[PDB]
Amino acid sequence: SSHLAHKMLSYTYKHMSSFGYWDPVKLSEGETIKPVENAENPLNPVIHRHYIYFLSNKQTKEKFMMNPIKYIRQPKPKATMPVRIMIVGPPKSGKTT
Amino acid sequence: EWLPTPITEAMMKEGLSLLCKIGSGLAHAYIKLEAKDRDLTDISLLRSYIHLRYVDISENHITDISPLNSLTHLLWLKADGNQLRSARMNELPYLQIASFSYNQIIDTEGIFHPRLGSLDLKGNRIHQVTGLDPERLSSLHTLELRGNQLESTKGIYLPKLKNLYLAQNLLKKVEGLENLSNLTTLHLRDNQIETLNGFSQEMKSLQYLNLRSNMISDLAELAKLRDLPKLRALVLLDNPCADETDYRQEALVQMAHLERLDKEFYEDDDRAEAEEIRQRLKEEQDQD
Amino acid sequence: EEEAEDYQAETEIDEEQEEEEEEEEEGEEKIKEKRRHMGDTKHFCPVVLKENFVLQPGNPDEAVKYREKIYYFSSTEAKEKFLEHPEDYVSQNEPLK
Amino acid sequence: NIAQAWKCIRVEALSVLEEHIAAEKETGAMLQSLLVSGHSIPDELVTKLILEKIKSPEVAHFGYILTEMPSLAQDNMTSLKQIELVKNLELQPDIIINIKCSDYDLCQRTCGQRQHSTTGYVYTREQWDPEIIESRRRKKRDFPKEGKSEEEEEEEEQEEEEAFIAEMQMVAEILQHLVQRPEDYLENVEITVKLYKELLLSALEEVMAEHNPQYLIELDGNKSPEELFMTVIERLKYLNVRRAAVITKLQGTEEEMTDIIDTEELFRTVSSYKLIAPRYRWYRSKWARSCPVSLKDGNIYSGAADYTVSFLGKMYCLSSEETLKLFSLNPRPFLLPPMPLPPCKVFIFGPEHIGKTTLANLIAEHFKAKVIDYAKLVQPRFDSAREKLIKDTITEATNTAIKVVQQEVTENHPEVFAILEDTLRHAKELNFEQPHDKQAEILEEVIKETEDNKNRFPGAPKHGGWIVENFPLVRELWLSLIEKALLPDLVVYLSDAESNGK
Repeated sequence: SSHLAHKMLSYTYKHMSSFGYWDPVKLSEGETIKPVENAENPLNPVIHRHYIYFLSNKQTKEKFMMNPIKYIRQPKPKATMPVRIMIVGPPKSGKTT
Repeated sequence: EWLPTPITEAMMKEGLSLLCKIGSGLAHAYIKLEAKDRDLTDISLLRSYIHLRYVDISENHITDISPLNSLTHLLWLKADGNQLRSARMNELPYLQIASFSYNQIIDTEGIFHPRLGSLDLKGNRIHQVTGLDPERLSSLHTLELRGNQLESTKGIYLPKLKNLYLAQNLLKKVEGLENLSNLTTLHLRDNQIETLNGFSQEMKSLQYLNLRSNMISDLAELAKLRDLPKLRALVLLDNPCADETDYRQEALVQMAHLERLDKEFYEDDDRAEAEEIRQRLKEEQDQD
Repeated sequence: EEEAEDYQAETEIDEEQEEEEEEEEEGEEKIKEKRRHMGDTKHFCPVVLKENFVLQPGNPDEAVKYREKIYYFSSTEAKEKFLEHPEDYVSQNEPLK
Repeated sequence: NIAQAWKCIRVEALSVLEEHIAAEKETGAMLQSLLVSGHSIPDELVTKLILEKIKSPEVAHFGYILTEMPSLAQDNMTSLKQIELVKNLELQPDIIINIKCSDYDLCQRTCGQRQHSTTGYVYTREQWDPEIIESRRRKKRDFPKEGKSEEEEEEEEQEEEEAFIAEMQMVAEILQHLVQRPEDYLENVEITVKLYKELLLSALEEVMAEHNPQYLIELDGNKSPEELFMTVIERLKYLNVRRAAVITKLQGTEEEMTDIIDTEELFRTVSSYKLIAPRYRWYRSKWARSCPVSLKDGNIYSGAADYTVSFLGKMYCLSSEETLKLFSLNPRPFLLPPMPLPPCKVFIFGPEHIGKTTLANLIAEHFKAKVIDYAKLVQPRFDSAREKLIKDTITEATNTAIKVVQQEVTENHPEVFAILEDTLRHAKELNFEQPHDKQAEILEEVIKETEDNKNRFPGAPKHGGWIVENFPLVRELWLSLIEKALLPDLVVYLSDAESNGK
């Protein structure tokens, strides 16, 4: 549960893995977009070893449950810039879309 | 008179109550002293503590306040009952509120303190205004004086006044108040007032007035009081024509702008009755 | 008895939370066993792997607990040996091999 | 507000003062004497004390957030001194935050200030002004309550009307308490802001430029704090840095109990106690019932469940309430390298030295402990102590016999010599009035050496790694070892089936 995750975190009942709030499967596949909390897009958390792991979607959760070591052997993420973009075009409809 | 009881360091240690950071950097200070009625005659030890901001020393036997003038940063004081026949003082920048009720104080003289928003002096030996100036008492917006010896209301030079409270007194008539347009509230229950001759409606804020337990027997005062500002709420029971309760009916007939007397906010058919009586009175005045 | 208390509370949680437990429901003991949290070998005896380099399911009615986690053994002899020095067998420094 | 979010430790000047008061500190006695003298607490003194607190080991373990400095020092101390001290810290903030606001709007928030006098509680115009309250009531009435029926709107309106009117009465009482401080009159506010803006803003621009900007947080003061509080949580997530672990007390919920149980049963009970969820029972620490602080000093002790705690998810008993507090200050040193590991305090028993001495030697080498030979070390000291007793009784008896029999008589006199020689026979029959006491004392004496010696060793534990061979077996003597509790960790005994031959 989300509650259980937060309590283990605050009580330190498990370590946060170096991934933090990053889906290790997408990261290893090569992806660099941080996933975001929604009611449609909740965290998928799982426990293993002394470590905490966080995942985006049932498919990535499934893959990780099939083999965490594969992702764990991957090199650690590191902090990033945000993104800043501007986009300009003809009137609203396309650019706004 | 009373046994010598000067101030004591131990009683200060007991009394000093909350710590706060003052001035530029993180320097720190006690703002409150609790010292109500330890009989005290004297306070001179306070002379060091001038950073203090709040004191209660009411009902001690204190005859003097001269240290307080040194006690700069005092923002509020309670000192009721104490043995001061006046509280004449330097114009203290800091004091926001204090009370000296049931003290021996006879007079309004000698007090000037600009920051002072409010004052109370009920139970004091006081009879009429003795000097007031709002260009000194820049803040003083309320005073209470219940159970004093007050004659009449001359020289209340304080358009700053929100409210004033004068019940249980010797009062016979208004004077001076007639200018205080900002004044919202005057209490005068249990007084000696005989008449209410349209007392100036330029006191335009006077949302509340209390005059119960007084000496008015002329119902036609109500007609003279027709020309009045937005007083909503009146109290006027215990008067020698409140004896007959059309007092209220006649009053609302005379003052459609009034909304409450004594115990009754005007109910819908009370309003309709008084309204139709006022209609008749107006149409007849137009025929007169 | 700790197992039973945990599983009873889990029964109440299953009945509250989720229908998928109804599809799982077949077999009280199967559920209880499956929920148990187990040694690095999970199914298997560690000792026979360490000595033989061979893989084998330790007997599920063996019952040893260590570092929260539960262990089976290929033989009672293996349990007896293991109990004398459990720490030697553990995967101390890298995954099981 | 922010620290209350993080639940880390932090610097807070008031918290310093209140701690110094509550702990009955002698510095706290200085504070009390200053206050009671009607004298200010110096800003420089506050600065000093703040620095000491930052240097405190609990803060060093937890970390901190700071704000209290810098402040308006330049009227006396250079503000740079605070910045310089900050840079000097071993602890310069990895995470840096700022709020920005319009000068005017900051002032307006300042105008929305009043203090309740007799509580001293400081309140916002949202509390303190009934007309702001009623303007908010206007807003609440103006919004038609999407998602509800008129029956609920009327119920909540009338209940809120009762709440508001009671609040108006209460605030009316608070009007007897409301004040605006001298500093809160706008002129003082503006002066203060201007001064801060010049001296602190100029300095802080440099303080910012130094740092990692991506670490650095900017925030809008024009806001609900909850916005900023959650923003800080989200930034912390981006930063991927945790809170430090916090010791969790495991006394029964309101209870005091016989924890003098079987170790295993007690362990299970504790691990069940306070639990969050099924299965996720707390972990044992490696030392079972033992008090790790005591063992870190080098005393074997086991702790009360009432003095038992969990941390990092692991369970830890401690011997006392004060040990509980101490470890709550900072676990790290006692857990950290060489890691919590035993001393030696041991005897072994059996015949002769038959490798037995060698065995002790090899143990002490492995430990870096060091061995006592009771025969070589203890026995001659004990013997010389009995010699001292005997010489004392000799000199006392000779003095008394000379004095009394003179009451000239001399040691040559036959009754003098008879009295002396029989009383000294009786002194040989008696002993030191309890000799084992001295034997224990000497054991303590050598122990004190070994304690120093192990403190000199890299892991530098207080207690001596000590071993005795050649202790002489007496039961009541052993009881005295209990009475002074100068007990070993361990004893070994040696046995054979037939090495009584081989």
